[PDB]
Amino acid sequence: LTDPIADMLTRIRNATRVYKESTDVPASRFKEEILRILAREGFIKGYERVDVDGKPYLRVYLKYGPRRQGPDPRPEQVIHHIRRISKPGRRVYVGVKEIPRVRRGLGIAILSTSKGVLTDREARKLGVGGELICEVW
Amino acid sequence: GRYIGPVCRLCRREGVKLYLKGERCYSPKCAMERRPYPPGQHGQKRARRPSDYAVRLREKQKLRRIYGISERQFRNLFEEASKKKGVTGSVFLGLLESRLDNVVYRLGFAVSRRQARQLVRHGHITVNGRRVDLPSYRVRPGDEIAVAEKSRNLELIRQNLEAMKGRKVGPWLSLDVEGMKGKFLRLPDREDLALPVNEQLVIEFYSR
Amino acid sequence: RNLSALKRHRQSLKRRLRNKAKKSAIKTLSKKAIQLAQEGKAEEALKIMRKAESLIDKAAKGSTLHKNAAARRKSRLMRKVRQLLEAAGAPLIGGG
Amino acid sequence: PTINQLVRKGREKVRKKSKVPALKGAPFRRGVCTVVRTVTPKKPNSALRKVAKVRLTSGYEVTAYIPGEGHNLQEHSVVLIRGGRVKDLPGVRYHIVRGVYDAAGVKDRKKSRSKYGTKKPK
Amino acid sequence: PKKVLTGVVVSDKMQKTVTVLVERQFPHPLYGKVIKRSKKYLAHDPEEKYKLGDVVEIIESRPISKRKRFRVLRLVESGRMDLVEKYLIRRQNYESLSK
Amino acid sequence: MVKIRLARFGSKHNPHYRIVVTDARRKRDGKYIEKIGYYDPRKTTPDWLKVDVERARYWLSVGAQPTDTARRLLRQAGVFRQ
RNA sequence: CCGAGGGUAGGGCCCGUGACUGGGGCGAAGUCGUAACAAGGUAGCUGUACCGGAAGGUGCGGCUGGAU
RNA sequence: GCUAAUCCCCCAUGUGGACCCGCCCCUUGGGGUGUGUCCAAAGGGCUUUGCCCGCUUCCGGAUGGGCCCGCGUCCCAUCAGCUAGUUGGUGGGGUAAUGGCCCACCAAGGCGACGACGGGUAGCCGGUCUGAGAGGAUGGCCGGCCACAGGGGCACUGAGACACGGGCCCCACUCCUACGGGAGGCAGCAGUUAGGAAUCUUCCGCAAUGGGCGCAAGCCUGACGGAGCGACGCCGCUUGGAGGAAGAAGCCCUUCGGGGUGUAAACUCCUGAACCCGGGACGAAACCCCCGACGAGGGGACUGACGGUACCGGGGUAAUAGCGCCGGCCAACUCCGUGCCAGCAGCCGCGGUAAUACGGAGGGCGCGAGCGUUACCCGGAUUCACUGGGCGUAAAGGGCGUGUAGGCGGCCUGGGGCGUCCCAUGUGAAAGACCACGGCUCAACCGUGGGGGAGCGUGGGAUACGCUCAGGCUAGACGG
Ligand code: SF4
Ligand SMILES: [Mg+2]
Ligand SMILES: [Mg+2]
Ligand SMILES: [Mg+2]
Ligand SMILES: [Mg+2]
Ligand SMILES: [Mg+2]
Ligand SMILES: [Mg+2]
Ligand SMILES: [Mg+2]
Ligand SMILES: [Mg+2]
Ligand SMILES: [Mg+2]
Ligand SMILES: [Mg+2]
Ligand SMILES: [Mg+2]
Ligand SMILES: [Mg+2]
Ligand SMILES: [Mg+2]
Ligand SMILES: [Mg+2]
Ligand SMILES: [Mg+2]
Ligand SMILES: [Mg+2]
Ligand SMILES: [Mg+2]
Ligand SMILES: [Mg+2]
Ligand SMILES: [Mg+2]
Ligand SMILES: [Mg+2]
Ligand SMILES: [Mg+2]
Ligand SMILES: [Mg+2]
Ligand SMILES: [Mg+2]
Ligand SMILES: [Mg+2]
Ligand SMILES: [Mg+2]
Ligand SMILES: [Mg+2]
Ligand SMILES: [Mg+2]
Ligand SMILES: [Mg+2]
Ligand SMILES: [Mg+2]
Ligand SMILES: [Mg+2]
Ligand SMILES: [Mg+2]
Ligand SMILES: [Mg+2]
Ligand SMILES: [Mg+2]
Ligand SMILES: [Mg+2]
Ligand SMILES: [Mg+2]
Ligand SMILES: [Mg+2]
Ligand SMILES: [Mg+2]
Ligand SMILES: [Mg+2]
Ligand SMILES: [Mg+2]
Ligand SMILES: [Mg+2]
Ligand SMILES: [Mg+2]
Ligand SMILES: [Mg+2]
Ligand SMILES: [Mg+2]
Ligand SMILES: [Mg+2]
Ligand SMILES: [Mg+2]
Ligand SMILES: [Mg+2]
Ligand SMILES: [Mg+2]
Ligand SMILES: [Mg+2]
Ligand SMILES: [Mg+2]
Ligand SMILES: [Mg+2]
Ligand SMILES: [Mg+2]
Ligand SMILES: [Mg+2]
Ligand SMILES: [Mg+2]
Ligand SMILES: [Mg+2]
Ligand SMILES: [Mg+2]
Ligand SMILES: [Mg+2]
Ligand SMILES: [Mg+2]
Ligand SMILES: [Mg+2]
Ligand SMILES: [Mg+2]
Ligand SMILES: [Mg+2]
Ligand SMILES: [Mg+2]
Ligand SMILES: [Mg+2]
Ligand SMILES: [Mg+2]
Ligand SMILES: [Mg+2]
Ligand SMILES: [Mg+2]
Ligand SMILES: [Mg+2]
Ligand SMILES: [Mg+2]
Ligand SMILES: [Mg+2]
Ligand SMILES: [Mg+2]
Ligand SMILES: [Mg+2]
Ligand SMILES: [Mg+2]
Ligand SMILES: [Mg+2]
Ligand SMILES: [Mg+2]
Ligand SMILES: [Mg+2]
Ligand SMILES: [Mg+2]
Ligand SMILES: [Mg+2]
Ligand SMILES: [Mg+2]
Ligand SMILES: [Mg+2]
Ligand SMILES: [Mg+2]
Ligand SMILES: [Mg+2]
Ligand SMILES: [Mg+2]
Ligand SMILES: [Mg+2]
Ligand SMILES: [Mg+2]
Ligand SMILES: [Mg+2]
Ligand SMILES: [Mg+2]
Ligand SMILES: [Mg+2]
Ligand SMILES: [Mg+2]
Ligand SMILES: [Mg+2]
Ligand SMILES: [Mg+2]
Ligand SMILES: [Mg+2]
Ligand SMILES: [Mg+2]
Ligand SMILES: [Mg+2]
Ligand SMILES: [Mg+2]
Ligand SMILES: [Mg+2]
Ligand SMILES: [Mg+2]
Ligand SMILES: [Mg+2]
Ligand SMILES: [Mg+2]
Ligand SMILES: [Mg+2]
Ligand SMILES: [Mg+2]
Ligand SMILES: [Mg+2]
Ligand SMILES: [Mg+2]
Ligand SMILES: [Mg+2]
Ligand SMILES: [Mg+2]
Ligand SMILES: [Mg+2]
Ligand SMILES: [Mg+2]
Ligand SMILES: [Mg+2]
Ligand SMILES: [Mg+2]
Ligand SMILES: [Mg+2]
Ligand SMILES: [Mg+2]
Ligand SMILES: [Mg+2]
Ligand SMILES: [Mg+2]
Ligand SMILES: [Mg+2]
Repeated sequence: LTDPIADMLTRIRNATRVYKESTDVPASRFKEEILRILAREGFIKGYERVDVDGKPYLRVYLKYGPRRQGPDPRPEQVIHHIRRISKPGRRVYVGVKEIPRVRRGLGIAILSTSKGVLTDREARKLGVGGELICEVW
Repeated sequence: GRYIGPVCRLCRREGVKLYLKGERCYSPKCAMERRPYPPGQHGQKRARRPSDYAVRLREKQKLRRIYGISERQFRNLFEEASKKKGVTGSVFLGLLESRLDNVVYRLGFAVSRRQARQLVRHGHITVNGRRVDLPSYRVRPGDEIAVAEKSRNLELIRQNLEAMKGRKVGPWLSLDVEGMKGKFLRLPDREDLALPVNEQLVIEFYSR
Repeated sequence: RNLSALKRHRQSLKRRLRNKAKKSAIKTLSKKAIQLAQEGKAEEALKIMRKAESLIDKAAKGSTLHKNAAARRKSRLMRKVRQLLEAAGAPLIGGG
Repeated sequence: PTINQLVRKGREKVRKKSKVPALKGAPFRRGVCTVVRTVTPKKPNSALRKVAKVRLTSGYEVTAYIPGEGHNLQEHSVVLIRGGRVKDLPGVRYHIVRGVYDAAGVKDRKKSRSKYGTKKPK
Repeated sequence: PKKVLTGVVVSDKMQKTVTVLVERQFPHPLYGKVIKRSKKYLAHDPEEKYKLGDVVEIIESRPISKRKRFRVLRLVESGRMDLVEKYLIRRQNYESLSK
Repeated sequence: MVKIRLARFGSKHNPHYRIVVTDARRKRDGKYIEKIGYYDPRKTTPDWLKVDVERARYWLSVGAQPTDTARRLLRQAGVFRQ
């Protein structure tokens, strides 16, 4: 594996398209900090440190919409969209003043900064920029 | 300069009465009140559905043909309104209104803007004292638009003031009759005039 | 078909003349001093070196040599002469 | 391509090719007619189009079209040209400007006279 | 201030002079990605104290010769032949890039 | 030498000078060192003159030379009042 | 001493042009056959080789983008 | 062959400065000091025991420059290897000064796929044009820098030049003569000519601003301030305005009943571009004179190319319209004529006897002293795709491995803090642009003010991620 972070976001995105109750990602002290923001901003029901075959994992409990009317009774997503911004191929750095407003306000840009993992809102609050991790809505 | 031609053919194309003459406009000898159909050999032929473009051409031509103004100056104002803060439609309409020849016609000094121009053009008008012969002058709030006294004692101004005793003039305008002098109070809200023009469509014309 | 620039040209020829005349004498003496300083003749070496040194700074007063050129020239004159005299010696005058 | 592939080779700025080489940068070029004749056009048309061979001041010699009904062009006639092909006449990439030099305007034009170099009648 | 760069000595075949290879990173103006670029400087070493593989600092200086505009500042590290290899192999590969 | 003089701006039959410190060898409307005031000979505005008298004295102190018709605009601006 | 340049000699790159010649494009109302599209009347296409007025044919191996 | 000086040289004095040797601080040749040595100078004018302008030597300031470094700056790899002053050293030469800039010698190096070398094109920037932005294109005018002065080389004088209207030499060209000999350098303002699609008056003025010289009066100023010309561009304005037939003639259409041009005209009143007369600038108050003290200050006067123009006041005539288009895109439709002809054409396509597509007419549309065309730039083009594209059959996976450089890389804990982010700070000239106000009667144009950013130098700060160093783990990988 070459991008641990992206893999997680992809594990989540894929798992939500079939409405899994939960899903497992290989653990990391940085993946957690991200997952923390993901839970507080209300994208996921939460997470917990599990083990798979003696190996550390993070189990993520997925959150969806209500049962729906019509031919497609599939509920809406809570995470409609999640994808890497910065990459190993190309590191994306933004100063505070150039931090983008995800979906006119309805979504967040998770960012890694020299003052912890913050959202776009929090970055302007704390007054710092950094590597743009991903955007989610 | 301006259009300077047969003016009733305009209204007949627009499908609306544009009150471009003054007196004759209200008479039943009006072009529209006799023939409400387009000028020329094919005016009575049953019209086919006007293209999306056609609709916006007309509305711009309408608003422009109202003011008897050249397309350049029309364009330039629109642009100035396109850069300037706020609802572009409002600022454009206001700027078109703030023209001296228009203010002169609005305060009732003349029967037609066409006539209102020559009054400005021939020095018969003044602002805050000084004489102005420029139909394009940008009227601001606080401008005292008066008739030059050397032009006060003239028939054509009298006849036209003799109609301005009790005619009410917009919420943005004041007037002192007899003394032949009025004032521009503020920029006309879109509410202040009910011109036969959906000005949103004018913006959309220029966005091509 | 003419100016006072022709006048300005004329002056240059005379100043060139006076310039070349001083600078040659310097080189002639400086080497003369250096000459003696090798086969010292320590007195005669220093004796000439003074006359060269003098002519250097006297040319420096005018448009001949710039201040730093005279200084540059002198620094090289003394250094060569003394070290020439460091073989055998010994400096019979000043100097120094 | 990968981002890396872009850093290495970059993108390729593709140039435009002039359609009027004989002009050599200019808006118009003066020439002299060598041959003045008629040429049959390609399908699906059929006619006798009026065409001139002109040798330019750019050193070039190109074939030029003669617009309008009738003309006063002949050998040695001095002529000015402008751009624009005549699709149906392969090898014709230029039009002769009427009303310039030895090229007179069209007799009896009333509509669109500027494009046919005809003075306004009284 | 007088510009100071850190680089590896890749040649000591000159007398009183060494070649100091300095590297640098920066985001590509259009493409964002962080890219590496390097440049060789000929540096003045009056005592010939520095060896092949020494990671050193150089300061910009008054002209010493042609092409020599830097003097060596200080020894930073000794014995990084692993870097000289990276440099040398690239040069060697050039004999396989010809025709 | 370094000087303080008027560099014409404005337009044709519409003079408008900027008082300024710049090299005598400069072209008049050329690059200057620092602007230290403005001036309108046509007097079309309430204050057709103004001068940073604080600054205009600094350069003067260090060897700047004013033009004659600038000395006027500097005296009137009270730089020469002792 | 170096030196603008001139001169002698031999190289390199480019441009223009040349009897004649190779194919290419368009023109089209000519000539010859009918190779391809249907199982196109010998399934086609293919690399290569040899052959023939011309499309093409055939050998060898390959593909199905082949009908039945 | 005579002669003066602020021309030139000699001695002196040495505040000081210059040099070698020594030494203290400093740290590249910075500052101080001691011995030795070396170095100055010019007088002129008025009101005359006093001023003014000068002159000499030295220190500092300010301003304008030289040189050096980091990063940034187009196309071709069908240019892949380049290099003997070449790379470095020692010692000199040279300069204001560093330097192979130059010489001698010694070493054998220097550069190159991060594109050397070679070829092609281009003066670079502030900015300009376009574009939602990113980006693309561009460098005319105005400002900054460079380079050049018929083609080349060289130095002289000088603070500064290797000097557009200074010098020498070679070349090409042209010219002049008395045929014996000599001269020139408009890429300065005008102007001529050739070239070309094409680009201006052999004008006026030093009154204004700036510049050179002088104590000053003042003199010079094709810089400049203006004028002339050209719709080349932008902007303002004009060819009128009100009234005026169920509607003249003319012409077009027609079902022959009528429909159109069209309130358009005619005609009525009203105004008054042009023009005629009168007055007539802002731009010009300095220098200078007077007193004061030649200063501070106060008081006096001279001068306007534009120009009797603008403009203000009086009189006063209804007074230029053109160009493109009307098949679809794309706004505007009918008749005649032609008959795959003549012709139109940006693309699709029109015309072979019923053409809104050709030519003419009427009518209509769009702009308007302009309208159209050609050429080029950007846009539409998300059609080189960073923003923001693709590769089973549409154009596109290399025939397959192995591997160099390069690119990218698992979990944990530390140190560094390079990337990265924050703050402070300097720079980011002016003009342009953006916002506000103001001056021309408006605008164009122009003045005053305001907001800034990138990017780099500097100091301080942070440590999540990328980096680096260090120590661990076993999920990847490999081995038994
Ligand atoms: S009369 Fe006035 S309103 Fe009636 S048509 Fe003629 S112009 Fe329009
Ligand atoms: Mg992105
Ligand atoms: Mg106009
Ligand atoms: Mg109305
Ligand atoms: Mg707006
Ligand atoms: Mg009302
Ligand atoms: Mg637009
Ligand atoms: Mg003289
Ligand atoms: Mg001699
Ligand atoms: Mg000299
Ligand atoms: Mg000197
Ligand atoms: Mg010719
Ligand atoms: Mg046809
Ligand atoms: Mg064309
Ligand atoms: Mg026409
Ligand atoms: Mg050296
Ligand atoms: Mg003066
Ligand atoms: Mg030679
Ligand atoms: Mg030679
Ligand atoms: Mg020769
Ligand atoms: Mg051939
Ligand atoms: Mg042939
Ligand atoms: Mg077959
Ligand atoms: Mg067959
Ligand atoms: Mg067959
Ligand atoms: Mg075969
Ligand atoms: Mg054969
Ligand atoms: Mg046969
Ligand atoms: Mg056979
Ligand atoms: Mg087979
Ligand atoms: Mg099949
Ligand atoms: Mg005497
Ligand atoms: Mg003496
Ligand atoms: Mg004097
Ligand atoms: Mg040396
Ligand atoms: Mg060299
Ligand atoms: Mg040598
Ligand atoms: Mg050797
Ligand atoms: Mg490099
Ligand atoms: Mg390349
Ligand atoms: Mg060339
Ligand atoms: Mg270029
Ligand atoms: Mg060039
Ligand atoms: Mg775009
Ligand atoms: Mg240009
Ligand atoms: Mg320029
Ligand atoms: Mg030259
Ligand atoms: Mg020359
Ligand atoms: Mg010459
Ligand atoms: Mg010339
Ligand atoms: Mg001098
Ligand atoms: Mg010099
Ligand atoms: Mg010369
Ligand atoms: Mg030069
Ligand atoms: Mg000249
Ligand atoms: Mg000169
Ligand atoms: Mg004779
Ligand atoms: Mg002679
Ligand atoms: Mg001459
Ligand atoms: Mg000229
Ligand atoms: Mg000329
Ligand atoms: Mg000519
Ligand atoms: Mg000619
Ligand atoms: Mg001019
Ligand atoms: Mg003057
Ligand atoms: Mg003076
Ligand atoms: Mg003169
Ligand atoms: Mg003159
Ligand atoms: Mg004009
Ligand atoms: Mg009727
Ligand atoms: Mg009628
Ligand atoms: Mg009629
Ligand atoms: Mg009729
Ligand atoms: Mg009328
Ligand atoms: Mg005045
Ligand atoms: Mg005077
Ligand atoms: Mg006074
Ligand atoms: Mg007059
Ligand atoms: Mg009058
Ligand atoms: Mg009258
Ligand atoms: Mg009339
Ligand atoms: Mg058009
Ligand atoms: Mg049709
Ligand atoms: Mg239509
Ligand atoms: Mg009929
Ligand atoms: Mg016919
Ligand atoms: Mg046509
Ligand atoms: Mg038919
Ligand atoms: Mg017909
Ligand atoms: Mg037609
Ligand atoms: Mg057409
Ligand atoms: Mg035009
Ligand atoms: Mg384009
Ligand atoms: Mg693009
Ligand atoms: Mg992309
Ligand atoms: Mg595509
Ligand atoms: Mg793929
Ligand atoms: Mg494959
Ligand atoms: Mg192969
Ligand atoms: Mg590797
Ligand atoms: Mg790495
Ligand atoms: Mg990592
Ligand atoms: Mg770490
Ligand atoms: Mg850091
Ligand atoms: Mg600025
Ligand atoms: Mg104003
Ligand atoms: Mg401003
Ligand atoms: Mg901005
Ligand atoms: Mg800043
Ligand atoms: Mg750390
Ligand atoms: Mg480790
Ligand atoms: Mg394993
Ligand atoms: Mg195993």
